[PDB]
Amino acid sequence: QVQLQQSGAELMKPGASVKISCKATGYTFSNYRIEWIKQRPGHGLEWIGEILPRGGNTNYNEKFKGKATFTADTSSNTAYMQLTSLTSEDSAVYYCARDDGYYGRFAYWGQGTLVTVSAAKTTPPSVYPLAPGSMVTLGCLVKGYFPEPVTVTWNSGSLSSGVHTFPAVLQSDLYTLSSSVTVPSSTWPSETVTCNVAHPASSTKVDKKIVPRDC
Amino acid sequence: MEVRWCATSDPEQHKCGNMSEAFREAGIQPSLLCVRGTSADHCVQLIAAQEADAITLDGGAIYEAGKEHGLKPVVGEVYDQEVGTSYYAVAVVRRSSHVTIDTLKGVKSCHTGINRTVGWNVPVGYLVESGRLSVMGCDVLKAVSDYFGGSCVPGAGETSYSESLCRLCRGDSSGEGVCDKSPLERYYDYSGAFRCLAEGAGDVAFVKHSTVLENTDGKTLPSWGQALLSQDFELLCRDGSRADVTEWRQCHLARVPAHAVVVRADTDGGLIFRLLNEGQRLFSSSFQMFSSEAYGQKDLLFKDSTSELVPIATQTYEAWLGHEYLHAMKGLLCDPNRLPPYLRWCVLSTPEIQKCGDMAVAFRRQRLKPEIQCVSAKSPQHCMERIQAEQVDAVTLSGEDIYTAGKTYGLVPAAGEHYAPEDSSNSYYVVAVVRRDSSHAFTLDELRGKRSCHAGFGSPAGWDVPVGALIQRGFIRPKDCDVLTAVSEFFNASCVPVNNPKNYPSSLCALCVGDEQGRNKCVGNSQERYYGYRGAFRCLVENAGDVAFVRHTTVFDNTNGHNSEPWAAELRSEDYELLCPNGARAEVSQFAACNLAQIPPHAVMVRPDTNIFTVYGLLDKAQDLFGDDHNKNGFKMFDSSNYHGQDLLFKDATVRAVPVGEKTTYRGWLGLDYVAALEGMSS
Amino acid sequence: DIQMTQTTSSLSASLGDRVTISCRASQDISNYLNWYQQKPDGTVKLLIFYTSRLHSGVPSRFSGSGSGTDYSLTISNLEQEDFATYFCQQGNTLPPTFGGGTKLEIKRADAAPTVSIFPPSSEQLTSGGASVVCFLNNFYPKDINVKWKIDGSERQNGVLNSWTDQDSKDSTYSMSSTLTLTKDEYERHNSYTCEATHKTSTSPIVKSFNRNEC
Ligand SMILES: *[C@@H]1O[C@H](CO)[C@@H](O[C@@H]2O[C@H](CO)[C@@H](O)[C@H](O)[C@H]2NC(C)=O)[C@H](O)[C@H]1NC(C)=O
Ligand SMILES: *[C@@H]1O[C@H](CO)[C@@H](O[C@@H]2O[C@H](CO)[C@@H](O)[C@H](O)[C@H]2NC(C)=O)[C@H](O)[C@H]1NC(C)=O
Ligand SMILES: *[C@@H]1O[C@H](CO)[C@@H](O)[C@H](O)[C@H]1NC(C)=O
Ligand SMILES: [Fe+3]
Ligand SMILES: [Mg+2]
Ligand code: NA
Repeated sequence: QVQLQQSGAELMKPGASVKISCKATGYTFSNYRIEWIKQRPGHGLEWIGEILPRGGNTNYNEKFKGKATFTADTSSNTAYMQLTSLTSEDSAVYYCARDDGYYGRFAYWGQGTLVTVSAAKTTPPSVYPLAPGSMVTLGCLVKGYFPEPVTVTWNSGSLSSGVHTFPAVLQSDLYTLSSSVTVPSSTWPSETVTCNVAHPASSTKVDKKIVPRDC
Repeated sequence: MEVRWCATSDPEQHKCGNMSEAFREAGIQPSLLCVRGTSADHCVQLIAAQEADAITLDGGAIYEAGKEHGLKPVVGEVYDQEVGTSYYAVAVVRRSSHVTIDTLKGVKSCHTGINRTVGWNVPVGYLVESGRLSVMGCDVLKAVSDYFGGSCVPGAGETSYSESLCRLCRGDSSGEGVCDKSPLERYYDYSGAFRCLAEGAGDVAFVKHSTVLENTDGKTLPSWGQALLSQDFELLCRDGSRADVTEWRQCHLARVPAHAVVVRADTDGGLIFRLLNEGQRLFSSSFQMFSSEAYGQKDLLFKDSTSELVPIATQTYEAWLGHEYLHAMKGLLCDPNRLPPYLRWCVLSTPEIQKCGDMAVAFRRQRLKPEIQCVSAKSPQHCMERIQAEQVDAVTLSGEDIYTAGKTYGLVPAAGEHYAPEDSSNSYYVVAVVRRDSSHAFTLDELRGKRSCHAGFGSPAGWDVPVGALIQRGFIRPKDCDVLTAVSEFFNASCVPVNNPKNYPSSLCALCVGDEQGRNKCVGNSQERYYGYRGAFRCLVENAGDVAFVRHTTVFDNTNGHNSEPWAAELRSEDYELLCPNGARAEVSQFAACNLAQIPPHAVMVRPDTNIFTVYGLLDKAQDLFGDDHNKNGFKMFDSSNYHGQDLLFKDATVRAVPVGEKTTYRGWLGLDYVAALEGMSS
Repeated sequence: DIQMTQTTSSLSASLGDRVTISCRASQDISNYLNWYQQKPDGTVKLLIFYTSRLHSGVPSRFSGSGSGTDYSLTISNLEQEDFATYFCQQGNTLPPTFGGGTKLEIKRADAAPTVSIFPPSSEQLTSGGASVVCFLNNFYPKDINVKWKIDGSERQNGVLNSWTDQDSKDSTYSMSSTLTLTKDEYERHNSYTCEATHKTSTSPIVKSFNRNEC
């Protein structure tokens, strides 16, 4: 089948530039225009532009002009887009889509490519236990880490139901997240509850046992 | 120098007698006398016999008076300041009838007079082109007597077809002098022909544009015990609809010259105008010259429509009557005794010789003139050389051969082949199909840089017409007649399959795909998947190109289930559009109004001197018996089963032979869109 | 540019329902309107092109309608996989423009939050920091407010909220609101409270703790 596979998530410093790719398979690459769309939370979808790989004809959205540049290598069936002078407003999910040639419809889309613009430096998280002073709810506080993501498990995945891991929020240039688990009162003080936080970007994992507070 | 005016009736004499005394009392010189005649044509002989001096005549009467008696039109009439020295012919029928222009067979008709402008020359002269009346062997009288059920045509008394042409005529208190070209015949002239319609005798009347207002709305002559209203009548338009009497400026059959005072060539011209302008100038007062209701009749001496009488610069019937008038006159008018006894057809094969031989036999056995003779020639081009050399008379030619015949040998079409509405292999429309995309839409003028899908090199619809058209329109501007490089530099990439290439541009093969395994790319045969009109259409749907130049049928035959090849299996025609030369876009089903050019049906080319109406007349009379492929009359003109050949004399696909109408020239027959592309390619 | 406006950014419905999402263009787009579906993993599918034509492979429950400037997409007999965000696009003129999206959310019975407040861990305190986390779990609808009280007096500077999307099993929402301060500001005050206001709560739900108590 037709399939457009995009490059992996990119993480650039502000002012730098990036080159996203989109390799096409399952059809004649030269024939169909390749659209490039930007997605940011609460900003719908924005058409950056398009390129017809046969001859390289491009049409760019005026609001982008300067920032975006498109190329397509018909020998390797890959279309590229470059964004220059990066800013946090460029931090978005970028898709390549294919124009069917009729009704301006994009029948086949890429998986998306996350582009993140940050001046922050790779920092591992600080993990703190959240114990209380029926069912009992426990928690984990993951503070000051960059970049995303971190994966939070309870008892190495054993405890799966009753968990709520929340989306991360930027404290400053580093991220912060929390996760709650709720277990039957019987189970926690008696049998161990540990919080596992993994940060592949810094090659660090830390396990934190939720002990009751000392009196 | 006394001027003896001729009168055609007793009230016309009385008006003339009252005008003479009105003239002398105002001291007008010279004197005016009024010789009485039996008819308008009798009076022209009186003028020839020096027994009378002047008379006002209709165009058709000025024609015959100027030819068979040699009198000149000195002074003419000006009806309106709008129409000037001219008027418009019309065909009129009641509101209580469904008779439109093209439904007159077996219809009762009323005419002003034989060999007369509005009641005969124009109505009949038009019917042979755009109403379909064919005349065989120059017998116009036979044609009209058979067409109309019954007619009143004054002047056709001693004709062969007198019975039919004088059937509706009555005239005179006693019923004497019937069908005479005299005001005696009650249905004579505009007034009488219109009266023929309104008294129920006839169903249609060929009269002037103004004669309905002149005889209705209280202007009806008292003698006609009635008081006809203008809204009880309607005109008939060339389009095919029935308009109202008021919109004659849109609904008329022809603009014809005005009537004129004809006197002898011996007689002074300026003397007649000075006498009449002297009166006309001073009387606009003592005597209303153009009115005639005080004598109980219409149009006496001068037609009541006349506002002013003017001098005429060239005193000849050829100059007074329009050049167009005399041309329609020499075609429709042919001597039914001095026509070439034979019509020599051109044949290019022994089977063609045999079919033509059999055609001559079948026609002759059915007494159809002229007689056919067959002359052999080695090439279609060689036929043209022989036709103009007056050795051969006619031949049927293809679109490309029509151009070479008319432009190089001065030949003209006499009749054309007409194919079935469902047949489109011979005469079809060349179209430019594109995908339905609004955000990426383009016009036939914004084709530069686009990708194009042609059917093949030299393909009429896929290459010859479109490239020819872009050159003439000034978009492809080639250097040193290097057309291949011009188109490969105009379109960014194209697919133009070719056989035996030598310096073929790469761009012209860029979009071609070849075999199912990619081999044989851009080859000039079915091995290339984008070859032919369906291949060129496929080239478009697969987004390889942006425009495909194909036949009007290509999209229908390859969409909506009509092609179950996987590439075309799920196509819907609504996803495609056509680009028009005018800049518009249209649905694929509107090819007739949105095409680059139509490939013309074949046509019979003859010499200009050859009467084209005798040629179509012969073919139409013949096809009435031998046209239908299952006729029982022992000859099939558009079939070739009896011979060791096909498309002999005419394409076997011919359903009917048709008149050229107003496409009387090679350029008009081929069409302007088509000749532009052909000429565009020549350079 | 042509601006496509989508009436509502969020809509709730239950399985088997008939739902109509609607789009509106700044000008007449002559039916050149396409509808797309996006799932939470950022997967995009084309459903309808040119007002009403179904894209091959699309279930017939999806139907398109409209003309001029007003268009709409309808989902009949709603099913599990249909709960996603729906965008509109115009193919009338470049640049192609989209709508803001309309998220279809699962309807369920209103539930109240399960509020839990946690003082700073000793580890964070010995690190010089102090964050007070309060969880508001498994509630419906999504709308809620949190008020942080320190010794009765209101607070708003160090607060930062985070909301989940509908839970896979419960079809509920949860939120975490944490108040981060210096170690020294935390040690200068006694009682700490988080107040939750919801549709169910005719009166707020308060969970508090004393800094001096275990
Ligand atoms: C026709 O082909 C030329 C050359 O292959 C195309 O030129 C490119 O146009 C884009 C902008 O449209 C430029 O940014 C590239 O630099 C051009 N490339 C080259 C190699 O010149 C042209 O766009 C094509 N025209 C159409 C209508 O597709
Ligand atoms: C003027 O017109 C009247 C009307 O027609 C003419 O009168 C007729 O005259 C002829 C003899 O000339 C008579 O036979 C008719 O009986 C008359 N008819 C009427 C109604 O009076 C008159 O003759 C004309 N005048 C001139 C000078 O010719
Ligand atoms: C019409 O004109 C021709 C001219 O040759 C003449 O011979 C013919 O008799 C005319 N028709 C009638 C019936 O007078
Ligand atoms: Fe006349
Ligand atoms: Mg050359
Ligand atoms: Na036939």
